[PDB]
Amino acid sequence: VHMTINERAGMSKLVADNIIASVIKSNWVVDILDIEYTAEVMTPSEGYT
Amino acid sequence: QVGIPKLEVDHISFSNVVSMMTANIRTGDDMAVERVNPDDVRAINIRNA
Repeated sequence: VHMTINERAGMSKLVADNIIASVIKSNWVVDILDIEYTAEVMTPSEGYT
Repeated sequence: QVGIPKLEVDHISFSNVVSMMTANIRTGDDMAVERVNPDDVRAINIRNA
């Protein structure tokens, strides 16, 4: 399943764990559109801080 | 002939068939829910009637 999530509001936490598990176990792709983020592009020497 | 209902006639009767739970039915865990109130109050759609 390639699941799109436009919302996340009202979602059960248990359902979220179940979906993430579905990523890990049933290879779901799960596109969460609500999230906003800055990014950093670390050099290999730098590592993930 | 079919048996006359006991309440239909005036004789008292001291042997009767009472239905029963086999064991206490309040024994189990009480129901609990995960309420999750809306993200933004201004975004709520109280319309639609």
